[PDB]
Amino acid sequence: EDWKALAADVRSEFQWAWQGYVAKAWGKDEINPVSGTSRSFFIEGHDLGLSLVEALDTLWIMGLDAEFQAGVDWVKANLSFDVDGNAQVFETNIRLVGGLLSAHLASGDPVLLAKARDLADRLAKAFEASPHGLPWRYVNLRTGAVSDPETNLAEIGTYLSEFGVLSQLTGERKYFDMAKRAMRHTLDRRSKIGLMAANIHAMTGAFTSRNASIDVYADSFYEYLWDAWALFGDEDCKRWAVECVDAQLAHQAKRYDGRLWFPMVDFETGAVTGTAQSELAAYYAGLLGQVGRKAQGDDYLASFTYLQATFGVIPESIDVTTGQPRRKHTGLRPEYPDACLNLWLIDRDPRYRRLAAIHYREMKATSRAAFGYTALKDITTRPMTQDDNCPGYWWSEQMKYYYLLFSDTPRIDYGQLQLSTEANVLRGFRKV
Ligand SMILES: O=C1NC[C@H](CO)[C@@H](O)[C@@H]1O
Ligand SMILES: O=C1NC[C@H](CO)[C@@H](O)[C@@H]1O
Ligand SMILES: [Ca+2]
Ligand SMILES: [Ca+2]
Ligand code: NA
Repeated sequence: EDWKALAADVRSEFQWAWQGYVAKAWGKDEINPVSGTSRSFFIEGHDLGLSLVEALDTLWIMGLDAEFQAGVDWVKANLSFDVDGNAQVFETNIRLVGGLLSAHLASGDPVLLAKARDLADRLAKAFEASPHGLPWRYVNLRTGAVSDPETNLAEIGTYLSEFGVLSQLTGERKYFDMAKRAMRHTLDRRSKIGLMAANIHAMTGAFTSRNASIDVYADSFYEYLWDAWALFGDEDCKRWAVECVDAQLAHQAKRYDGRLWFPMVDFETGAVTGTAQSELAAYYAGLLGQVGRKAQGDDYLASFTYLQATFGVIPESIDVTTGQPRRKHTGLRPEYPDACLNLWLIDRDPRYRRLAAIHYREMKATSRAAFGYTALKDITTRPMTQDDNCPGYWWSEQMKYYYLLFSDTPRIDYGQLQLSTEANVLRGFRKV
């Protein structure tokens, strides 16, 4: 395989998709690339240029400089967060705060930092509304009013990378501290077997379920422990990352039909409490490698490789007891090449490139639409039927992962590269 040629194809396809966004959805949150229309993501009828923001670091890394600058210039002229509407704190941080930060780090443009910080200050109100510092799920961007305290580990614990970078750049430790305090809350309440339930109440500070998970509602909490060690040298986070993964390997790792899975378990007793695994769990194969459990990470990756070989597109959810789909639609999901990149950064094994190339080519074969790339309706029909949405994360995640895996671009210091859970580059840009 000529990896450089494949990288050039990824770049060409990304530029083509960008052109569709400009033509049909300029300044809007998401393109619906089958109909050639747009939709809002955070606040209905008050778009915040989501996909444009998500795309920026990807554009820069690919050397799509005119496109990058057009997006940055749109942000500088147009993007405001003084909006009387409710935004989901978690999504707003990982997509918009993180997307502005990566664009700031690539370009050096102070305005992008000013806007990231303005947004983080609006989100901070959600943390301040809890006596525990656990953020409420929604906040009014203008007024600070909060709603829905019945939250989860991912939505209380996927801030430290973006907030910590804000603290580094601004000099104000308050961001780092607020994010770390929320994670410490649940870690301090681990069971005797070292697990946390995934569901937590922001006001009582108590768990609201008994289910420990590595999967949706928890996932990126575990990443951000490791990532805070990597980015900030935080010794507590290093310890916690390893402890949490050790507990998961002891109590959640189970084999079904010869394949490794991590079903949900009772956080105190370790009894299996669910049989589903989502596609989104594939991130964990990469995290396992990062924390020094690479053999287990490769074993887990292999479970998803099997799903890809069997089903073409990895099912959005599977039953681990049968290895078959629980849902037929998809979200055009990036977690398989996420894992491939993260494991490849350890040893540079070309196997990961081969696996990611399958994934990219399958994306082209299934999700291509008139004006971009779309999520799927039914992976079981041939052809697979399509829905009509390009999720914002596509612009930050899988095209970037493919390009990083194939390009060996001089724009990134691969030894220093750090990616958020939304693939925002938070370290490793090499000035041109
Ligand atoms: O981002 C995704 N959907 C939202 C979940 C948190 O509620 C999160 O865990 C998942 O990765
Ligand atoms: O961590 C998150 N999970 C869900 C999305 C990707 O599927 C994206 O928002 C991010 O990766
Ligand atoms: Ca992620
Ligand atoms: Ca990660
Ligand atoms: Na991005």
